Amino acid sequence: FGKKKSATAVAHVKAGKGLIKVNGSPITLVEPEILRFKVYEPLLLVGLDKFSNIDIRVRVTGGGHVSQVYAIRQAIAKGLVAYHQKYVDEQSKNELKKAFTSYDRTLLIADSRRPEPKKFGGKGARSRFQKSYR
Amino acid sequence: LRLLNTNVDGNIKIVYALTTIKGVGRRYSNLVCKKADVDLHKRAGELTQEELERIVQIMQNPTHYKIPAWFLDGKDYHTLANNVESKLRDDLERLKKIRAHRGIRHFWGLRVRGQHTKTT
Amino acid sequence: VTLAKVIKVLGRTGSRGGVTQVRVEFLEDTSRTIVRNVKGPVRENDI
Amino acid sequence: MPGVSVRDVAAQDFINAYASFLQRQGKLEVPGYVDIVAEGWFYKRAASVARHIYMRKQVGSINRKVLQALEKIGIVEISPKGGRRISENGQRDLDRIAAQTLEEDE
Amino acid sequence: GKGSRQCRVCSSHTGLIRKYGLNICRQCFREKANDIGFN
Amino acid sequence: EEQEQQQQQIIKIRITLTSTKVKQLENVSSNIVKNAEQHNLVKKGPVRLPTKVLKISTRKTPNGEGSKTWETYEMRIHKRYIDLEAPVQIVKRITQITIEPGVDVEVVVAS
Amino acid sequence: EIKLFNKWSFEEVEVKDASLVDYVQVRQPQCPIIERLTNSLMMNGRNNGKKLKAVRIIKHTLDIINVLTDQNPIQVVVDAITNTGPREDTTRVGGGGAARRQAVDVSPLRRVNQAIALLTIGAREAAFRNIKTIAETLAEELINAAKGSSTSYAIKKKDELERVAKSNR
Amino acid sequence: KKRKLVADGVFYAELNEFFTRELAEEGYSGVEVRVTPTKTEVIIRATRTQDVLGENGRRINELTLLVQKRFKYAPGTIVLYAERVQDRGLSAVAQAESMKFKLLNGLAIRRAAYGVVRYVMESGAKGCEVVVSGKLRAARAKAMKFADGFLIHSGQPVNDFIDTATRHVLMRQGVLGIKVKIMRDPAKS
Amino acid sequence: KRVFKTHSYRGVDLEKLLEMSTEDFVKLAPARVRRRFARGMTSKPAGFMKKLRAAKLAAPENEKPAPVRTHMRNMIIVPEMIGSVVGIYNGKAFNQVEIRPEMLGHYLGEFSITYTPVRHG
RNA sequence: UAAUUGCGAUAACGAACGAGACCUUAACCUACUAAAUAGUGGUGCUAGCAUUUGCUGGUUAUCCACUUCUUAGAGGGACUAUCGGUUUCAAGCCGAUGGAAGUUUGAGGCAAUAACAGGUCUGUGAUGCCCUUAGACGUUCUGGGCCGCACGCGCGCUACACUGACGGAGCCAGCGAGUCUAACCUUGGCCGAGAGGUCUUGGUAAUCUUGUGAAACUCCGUCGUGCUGGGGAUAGAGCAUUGUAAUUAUUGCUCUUCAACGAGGAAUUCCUAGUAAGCGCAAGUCAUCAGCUUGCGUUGAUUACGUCCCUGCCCUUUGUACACACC
Repeated sequence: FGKKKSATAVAHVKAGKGLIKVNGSPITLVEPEILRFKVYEPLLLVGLDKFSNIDIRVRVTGGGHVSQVYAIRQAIAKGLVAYHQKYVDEQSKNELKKAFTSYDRTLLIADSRRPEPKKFGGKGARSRFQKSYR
Repeated sequence: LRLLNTNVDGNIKIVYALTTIKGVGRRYSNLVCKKADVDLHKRAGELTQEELERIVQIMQNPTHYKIPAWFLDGKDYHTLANNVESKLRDDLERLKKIRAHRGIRHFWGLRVRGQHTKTT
Repeated sequence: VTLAKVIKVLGRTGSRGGVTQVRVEFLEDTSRTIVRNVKGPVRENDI
Repeated sequence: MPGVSVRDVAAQDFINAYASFLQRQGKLEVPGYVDIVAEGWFYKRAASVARHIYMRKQVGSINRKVLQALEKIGIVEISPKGGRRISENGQRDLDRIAAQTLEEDE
Repeated sequence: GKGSRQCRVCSSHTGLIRKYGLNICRQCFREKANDIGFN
Repeated sequence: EEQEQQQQQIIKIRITLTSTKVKQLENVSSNIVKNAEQHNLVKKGPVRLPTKVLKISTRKTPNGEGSKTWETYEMRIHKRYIDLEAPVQIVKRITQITIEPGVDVEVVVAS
Repeated sequence: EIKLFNKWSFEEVEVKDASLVDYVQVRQPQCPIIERLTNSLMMNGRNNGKKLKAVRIIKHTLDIINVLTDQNPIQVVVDAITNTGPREDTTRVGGGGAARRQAVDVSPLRRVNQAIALLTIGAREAAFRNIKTIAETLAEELINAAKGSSTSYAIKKKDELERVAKSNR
Repeated sequence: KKRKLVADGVFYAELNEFFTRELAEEGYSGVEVRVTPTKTEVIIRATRTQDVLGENGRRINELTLLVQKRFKYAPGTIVLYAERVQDRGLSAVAQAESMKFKLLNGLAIRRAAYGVVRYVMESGAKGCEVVVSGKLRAARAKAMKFADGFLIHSGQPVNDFIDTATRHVLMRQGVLGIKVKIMRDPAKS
Repeated sequence: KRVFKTHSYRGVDLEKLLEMSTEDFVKLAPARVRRRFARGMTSKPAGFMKKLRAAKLAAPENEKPAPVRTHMRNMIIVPEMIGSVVGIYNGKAFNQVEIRPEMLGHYLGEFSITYTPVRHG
């Protein structure tokens, strides 16, 4: 349900079991790794109220790599708290939420940044080419 | 540590120092110095004398009179090596004669082709 | 930000006193705090 | 939480080959042979066109029929699509080796 | 069959364009936007 | 189910009105639509195809001085399709109607 | 954006002389808390032009820079940029010609920063040990800035800047 | 995408021309064309669409017919029709075709224009400028204005009133060049 | 395998190539004159050679030679001409040059500079 | 204040252009208008491993309905919004809450009045005047030519390498664009080491080719800081590919040659965040050709109290020969 700086991650919500697959995999993998956490850290991040739950998982895809990674990010907890009451918490879903966003920036809504704009100049944007007429 | 003519190579892995084999290079190294049944892995001063004999076979017998592996109207092709420069002169010579706006240009000293030379 | 006054605290009961600061040949604003030498308004500061 | 099925990432390709041109036989009678690049090598390429089940069956000239070996064994069909479906021995012959790899991590 | 292909408005065989087929920006850069080319 | 759509999936006699303005033309989108919410078939057809934006850039001013400026101007083709009825044992007159000039109309009627 | 954790997670909540701590994990006066420094150590590392691997860099530099005589790693990193900042250098004069340069603070965030991209630099400039461990130079040098927090041994200009802004004062 | 725009950048302006010249003896004012089902329709808005519209008739069928063969198609598709110009004052080409034909005709381009100014403005339209920027009689070069009303070519959308355009002015001494402007809709339709 | 690709040279080429029977075309070999890439020739052929033909020869005149000029820096190294003389222009040139079989190298207007003037060095 | 932007002063008072506003873009939203539906997710048919089913996957069938997702119409949404600080006389400035968004939303387009003899008859079948005519400055056709290389100045491209090069492997972007002929865009099959040849093939909105082979980049392994395996200039040969034509230079590929260059004087360029910086592709160019350019996404910094001085500009005052105005 959440897109990230030219990327976009979709949310799956309806109670089930373990193995929450991202794309069509398993937030065990998610191999653009290094910072492979911050993904498993939404679920881990559940460290504030829940321990893992027993629910669902969906696929992302847009822009490029770390973009996507950051997208699947919100994607998750931006879908634990899912309305609710069949998804979030049948009452006071600020349970997670305010907790899963008292140290967040992914589920903590998205960033007002997004690529565009250049210039009749050099590279463009602001970096206008280097000229030194004599 | 001393193959093909004056070529005196060594110290630097099989099929790698056989580039410093004036004439021999990045694929000759492999293909040649490989079809030798030679463990490309193998290195410098270490190498089967049966190798080198044969590395001078394939990689200097195919990579010489052959490129026909190592055994059996020939034509046919061939490379060079430490007999390179010499032949270079040879052909820049085949040119240095009948005259070529891009040949006599080797003698004169202009770059051979394209070359919008009026700066570098 | 020429360190203002040095109102310490009694005798041997102060890891260090405080000191306001602003600037003369540049800035100018209220302050205090981080530094524990022992200079004076003879000495000065920067902004 | 969790698994892979046909998945399991990379080594799961450093497998199908690790157990192709190892548990050989074969098709890869590839005559392109030595001249072309690299190393060992190149059942890896195949354990590539392999994981190429996830796709084309629903998404150079060594490649140009590096397919021809897969389609002579480990799936890879003429695909009415226009490419290659993971044939009989399906996300199966593969899915298996994938399993083997799975329990093979430990 | 190459570098010679006029440009409707004034044959100025030098500077012609793509989507359209006339040009040059010569006889466009004020004689088109309303002909049209909005913006 | 994986496709920005895939247009199309085109119906119902096809009637795709494809134009270069908006209100002052695609007013005849309401027209043509509601001009059939009376009796006419089920019209699953107010299909917006996305803003097509042809753009011609060309730095400014004949000559040489300046910086060359560079102005890049536009002229946007927008174009949608309505699905009236498929063939329909009821046609004619309901065969090409309205006339907002500068919108380009469409027949077909399949399949 | 966009690092990690664990790997030790030794969070020394003390070690912070002078000011600092009131900005040991900050930026403001101009960020906020750009993750407890180690988000800038890892960042001041992007001197080719792109983070990540930079991210690795940091991490490796860490496990390394703690494995080797552990001081809780993070507290070596704090205690790195800790006893390793400038402290009232000079800055032009204008009062002459032909200036002279007088000195003073050192706006904290400075002291942290001006030593951050600095220790960062000394690292970058391998050439000793011109090994192949970027994170080593990055560490040791940062380690020779923890153990080095015992003179000299990598910073140096650390002093210089200060051990100079005394005379021409 | 084929025609559409291109189709305009085609027959449209491409028309405008013949609809600018070989007709100005009558004073054109624009042109709009659309078609039903192969029913190509020119809508030539004329200032004096009289014989300009059909001296016994020959006007249209004459031109119109040319306009067929020329931009070649029709054979029966293309078809043209003379409309009645707006209240002159505006659409630029109005009093600009005027001055264009005045300084041309003869009048001292001192008050010559002072007219079109005080006449467009006159036909009610919150004033309107119109400089003459040629070789002011025997001499060097320069220009002079003429206005009173409102506007300023700012970002009122496409001006959103300011309906200005320039024309020729091919005198025997050189090329002056006319360019009037109009404050247009003081808010109407 | 086990090579043949490209190894510095060669082929039986330059050496054992067009040279392959320096008395080859001394028999023809016509299209066979083309027995060596990489150029020629989607067409075949010409006509103006009819002068180099029954004219350049045709007497004999045992003092072999002849005029035979024609702007045609297009006409490629014969070598079915084998030997004669042709007007290798440069604009205002039509320079002279024997067509020795020794070199069936480059193009007619090729062995006859149009720079000729590299200037002081 | 970005503003002659406002407040404030006050013999001024009241006001129009310009700035602003509005236009476009980039973002948020509706649970409005349907769309196939990104399928959110299910239904049949079906392939696989696996005691529900996960784990998947295809696939044409009916379903649905609506978020993801999407497309784009019609509206909402921000207004320095609270709150506090503080100039106090307020416009405002600022800090905190906190919104998709924070006082200028990011961006661009428009841009008044005067001025320059600025540059453009080599962009017009715009034109004054002068010049030029069956030995033409007209236009054609053939060939070179603008590419000639002791040397200077400028915009660049890629490199000096261990954050690396090198091979295998992992993934995923946006603007875009394209046919009636016909060498438009090009999928797929085969042949081709490679360039490429190719048999067919979809395709005037997202339909078909592009996101499903972008690259930088992540992992695994090889090299050992040695002008090495960094780098790839220059030349030797060859194979193909645009065109009537590629010698004069031509475009790509295949082997071999392998130089400068060990981080650059004095200067000087540019930029404060979806920036800079790196990496790459689309488009213009076009038969073929991008080291250009307009664009467009991909990773993804360090920096500030800023005004101090050097450069520019401005506003006054102050002096003034003139005023075609310090050419």
